[PDB]
Amino acid sequence: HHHMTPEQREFLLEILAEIIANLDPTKILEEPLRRGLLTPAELQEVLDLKTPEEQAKKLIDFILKLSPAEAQALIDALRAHGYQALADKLKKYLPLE
Repeated sequence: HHHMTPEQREFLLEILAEIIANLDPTKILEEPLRRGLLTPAELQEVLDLKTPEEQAKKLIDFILKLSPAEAQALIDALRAHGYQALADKLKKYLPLE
């Protein structure tokens, strides 16, 4: 991934938490899940037993391993579920091409 500043990290974490507050991220992670980004059980562990902020801190590790097409799929999926602003914010702060 591209270098990230602390402000960028903070924003990316905030956006991931905001997505999680509104929408099960399983729904936007379709393509990366099909491509073995993490197992179903691993994603379940990330999402169970926590606030959206704590989930975001675990989820960011997988977000930063996305390929370019996987990152785009995630952004497209946010838009397809009705979240244009979050898709735009996520695309801005993702340190990926």
